[PDB]
Amino acid sequence: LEQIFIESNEHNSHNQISQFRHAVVRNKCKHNPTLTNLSFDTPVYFSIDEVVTYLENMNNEV
Amino acid sequence: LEQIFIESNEHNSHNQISQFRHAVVRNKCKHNPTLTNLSFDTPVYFSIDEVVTYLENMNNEV
Amino acid sequence: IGKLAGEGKPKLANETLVSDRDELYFDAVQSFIVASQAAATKASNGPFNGEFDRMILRLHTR
Amino acid sequence: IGKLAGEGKPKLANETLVSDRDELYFDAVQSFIVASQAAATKASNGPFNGEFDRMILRLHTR
DNA sequence: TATATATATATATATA
DNA sequence: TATATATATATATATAT
Repeated sequence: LEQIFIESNEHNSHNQISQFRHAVVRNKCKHNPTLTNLSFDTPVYFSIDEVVTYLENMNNEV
Repeated sequence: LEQIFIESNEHNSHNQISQFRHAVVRNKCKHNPTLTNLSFDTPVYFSIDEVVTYLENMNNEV
Repeated sequence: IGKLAGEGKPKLANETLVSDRDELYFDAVQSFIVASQAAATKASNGPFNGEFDRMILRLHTR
Repeated sequence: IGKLAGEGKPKLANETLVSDRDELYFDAVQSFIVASQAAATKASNGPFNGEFDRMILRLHTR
């Protein structure tokens, strides 16, 4: 994923990377709430459009 | 002296090495005044702890 | 160097420009003002600053 | 180059515009304006500014 | 009341 | 892409008119 979605300054994106990871991790628990101790690398459903709109919201926060 | 203390890493050392030498020279001049025309490599005494104190005072210079 | 108007040349500690390098640089070491970005005091760094640090000590040694 | 309204071209030291590069840059050296972010005298540096520093000297020497 | 004077934040260029 | 040092409107406050 870090290769396919994030493309910048091969390793110079420490902010965006982390926030992306947080978004995915906290979104996975919404759509599969029964499972426990879910991590990034874990293979379960996760929608990308939701994550895009999530960051697009964080952008204009006040 | 540049191998025992300052490892080869962190090529961004322009400032470091210059100010290091500039500190050692003065610390040498202080504790051995009778002599003249001192240098970096000249074998006279110096207090490495004082070198540390100076470099720190610089690190927090305002 | 200084980048103000009609001052496309170096600048020393005493606010005095220079025309021909060969006339003064040899006589004795000189000190210049600090780099700054003010619109009034616009000073940028030189082309060859920093690079030549080692060979100076090597030559002083030899 | 200045960014004011209707001045998307280079500015001369006499506040005069440079329409075509090929007709002027060849004649002789020129003088430009100072770079500033004031709205009355706004001007931003150019594309290749500052890059061609060492080459000029090397070539003049050769 | 009016006038002037001082901190906060927010957007843009420049360097690495 | 980042940090950082610059910058500039926009209060609120002080004082004198």
